[PDB]
Formats: sequence, C-alpha cells, structure tokens
Amino acid sequence: STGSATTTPIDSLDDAYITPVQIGTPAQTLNLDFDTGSSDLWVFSSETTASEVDGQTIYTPSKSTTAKLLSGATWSISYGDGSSSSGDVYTDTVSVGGLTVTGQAVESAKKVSSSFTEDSTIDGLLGLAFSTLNTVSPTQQKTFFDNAKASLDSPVFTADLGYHAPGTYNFGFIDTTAYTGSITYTAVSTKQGFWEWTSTGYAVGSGTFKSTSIDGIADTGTTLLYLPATVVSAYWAQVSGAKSSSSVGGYVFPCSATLPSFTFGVGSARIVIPGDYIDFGPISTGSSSCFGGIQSSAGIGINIFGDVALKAAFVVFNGATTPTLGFASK
Repeated sequence: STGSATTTPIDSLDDAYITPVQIGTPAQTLNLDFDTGSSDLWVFSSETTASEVDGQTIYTPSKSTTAKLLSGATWSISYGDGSSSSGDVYTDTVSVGGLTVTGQAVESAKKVSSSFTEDSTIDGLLGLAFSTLNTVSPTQQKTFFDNAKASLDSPVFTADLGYHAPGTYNFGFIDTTAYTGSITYTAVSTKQGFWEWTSTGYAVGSGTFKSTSIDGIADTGTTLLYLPATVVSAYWAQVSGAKSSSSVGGYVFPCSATLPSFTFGVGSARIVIPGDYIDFGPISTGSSSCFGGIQSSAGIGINIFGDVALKAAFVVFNGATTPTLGFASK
C-alpha cells in the first residue's frame, strides 16, 4: 500500500504545516502537524478542557463506531518550545492520503498549553520519530508509520515541504518526479529516538564550503534551522546590521536586507537554502527589524534541521531495518 497527502503552511511565514488526517468511522478529518521530532499522535477532542479550545476541529470518539478506549492508558508530552499536552487514549482507524491503519493509538487531549490553544489551525500532532519516544503509559504505543510499515510497498515516507506553498507527504514510495538529480543517503542514529544524522559542513552565500561534522535531527515539527553558535555567527556576519537580540530571543536583521543563501552538506552532496527562506518577517507588526530563520542551538542541546532546511530538499525517511535519511535537491 501507499499514501499521499498534501501538506499546507498554516500562515504566510511557513510557521508550521498541516496535513488532513481521517480518524474514526465515519471519518472525522482533523488537520495535524506531522512531526518527525516526536512520536505521539494526539488530537484536540471532546475531552479537551473547553477553555483551552479556540477554533480547533475536535475528535469525538463517542461518534466513531470504531473507537475503543485504551483502558488505563495516559500520555503527557512536553516539546522543545515549552509547549505541552496530556490526556487519555483511544484506538481507532486512521487514514492519511488513502493509507489506512486500524488500531492506531489516538491520544485524546484533556489539557493543552496556551500555544496550542492560540493556534486555531492545528488540530493536533502526528509523530513520525521512532516509537521509543512515544509517551503513552503504562503500555507504549507505536507511531502511524510504524503501524503502517509492514503493509507499505517500501518502508519509507518522504517529506516535500513547500516554500510559501503546499507540499507533500508520501508513504510507501519515492516519487521520482518530485526531485532533481540523485538522492544522497546518509546514516541515521536512533539512539535518542530521532532521525539523527551528521551533516558534512556548510557554506554561507557564495563562500567556500567548510567541511565540518554537524550532528543534528531532521525535524519537520520545528520551524527554524538551529545550528552551533559558530556556524550561525558566520552566517549573520554576512548581513549588515544583523545582531543577536536577547530581548527578542535570537538573531534579527534589518528588513531592508537581502539575505545570503545557506548551504549544508549531505555526504558529498549539497543542499542550498535560498536567502528568502531565512526571512521570518517583522518581529512585531510594522517593525523594520526582521527575525532570522537560522538560529543558535546553544542551550537546546541538539542541532535541529527544521523546516527552513528541509523545505529546500526532497527528504526520504527510510525506515528499513537499518534506517537512513536521503536528501535531494528539487
């Protein structure tokens, strides 16, 4: 089997991407944030504290003839941005782009933090990291991908995120029309539960490539590109007037600037992030200070190849017995 679904930016900045997901019988369609940096499929629901729901579409398990309470199971997650959610668990039928999993753990939120409430466009998350990170207790649950894997034509999914445009998540096949040139595959460590890999270096604009190993994670659920302070300083030094602002929370730059591109290495291959992808717009409405899309990972504890990086590539998440990651230009 295979599945193919369109993923759509939630706003004009590509702050996140939502993908429609069918849950239950009859189907209830919710727009979920597919997150290769976590491993829980959780939704706003009829059980979510009413004051914490503000415009989201909710899952109502009592209206699904295939829903079953997973008795005694609870979940609780905290994300790198400080947001969180928790609740109880149902199993139900879940379909993405025509690919159906029966008995999927659907984690129903009783509580969500303010950032979730305030984002009316995201109805929940669909985790695509390794199932070892799943938070359900006392019986850990599998991701949608892990449940689907054996039925897939090939044990893979691909992320093809758009810049200020829709893109695609495919399951079970590699669309050879969706990228240019060849796909370069690189080793993955699953030791921390992430799609963790090592970039071979970087370049800023038309500058020379610096060969240096940068360990980090491919994370579709993180907006920006978080890299070591040395790398990030080298980038922003090429933008007149750019500076790190502790009050704003990262590098800002004059909105009048033209940003240079940023290249990252994948083995001997190179992925080029155009300068425009690194512009996250005014820090507040009407400001002439703009927020940068490349930020320091110092104090995160890990480097993150988030959407800024991934949307410059066609990305293969290869879930074979020994997982790997592939990157192609597009």
